[PDB]
Amino acid sequence: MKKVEAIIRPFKLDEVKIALVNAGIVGMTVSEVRGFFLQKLKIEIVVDEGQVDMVVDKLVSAARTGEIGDGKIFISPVDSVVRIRTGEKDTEAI
Amino acid sequence: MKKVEAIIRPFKLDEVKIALVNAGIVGMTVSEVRGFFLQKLKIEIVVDEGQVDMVVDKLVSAARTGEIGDGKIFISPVDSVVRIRTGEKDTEAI
Amino acid sequence: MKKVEAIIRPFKLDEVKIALVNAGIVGMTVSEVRGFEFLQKLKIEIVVDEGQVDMVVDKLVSAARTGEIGDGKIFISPVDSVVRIRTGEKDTEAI
Ligand SMILES: [Ca+2]
Ligand SMILES: [Ca+2]
Repeated sequence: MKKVEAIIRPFKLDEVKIALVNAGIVGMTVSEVRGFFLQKLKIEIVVDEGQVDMVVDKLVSAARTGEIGDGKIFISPVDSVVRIRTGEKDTEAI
Repeated sequence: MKKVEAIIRPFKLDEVKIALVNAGIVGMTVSEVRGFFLQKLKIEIVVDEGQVDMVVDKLVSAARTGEIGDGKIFISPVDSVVRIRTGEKDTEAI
Repeated sequence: MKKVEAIIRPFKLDEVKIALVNAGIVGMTVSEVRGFEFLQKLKIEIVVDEGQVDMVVDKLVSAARTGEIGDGKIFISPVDSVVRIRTGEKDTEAI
């Protein structure tokens, strides 16, 4: 599992959401941030190793405009994910 | 050392806070996020490996309602925690 | 490549921004958070190279500290890669 954090332009949320849905990603977290100011949107998703490259490419395509200030995507390790409702703990290790 | 971040229903803040305090956890960071939507709160804490299971369990018990949309908890590696007031840096191998 | 997350007193933003600028740090994301009772804080996120971490943390602490309880925390974690959205360039850093 990897955490994918995309800092995008606010108006790119919808096409990014569509790109994620069509990519099989269920669930994402969004928050407002200031990118140094310019208002930006932080999107957080945690996906399996196999779909990381695919998601990033979909995210880049959807969030891209071509001009300066398009943002960045950060990829970081996540050991486990726990579903609160059931207490189900999923751990992925190399 | 692990970063434990929980995305919970906003009305679960107080009970999660209580659970965390009773569990010996001192200090948490709370941010407002939108979970795709519904308003959610992101709770961040950092703890030693030997506390993770216990902390996650208290977190699940406190944040759950049994209804779909209870949220999730992500466990990830943290290299260091620095206390700004004292400048003390606490580092652990990942 | 490390993620540096600093939770600081809101009024320390400008000092921290200045510290990071003359430290060669370009780009940071800032958000409002509550540090627990509740106290308004600012979350500053930056991703720097391994060789910059120690220096950046030192500058951050010097900038954000007051000496009073509640000055905040800085969490340092691993980042596998950084992808520039515009060009699609994936940057990885290792040793
Ligand atoms: Ca749009
Ligand atoms: Ca409650």
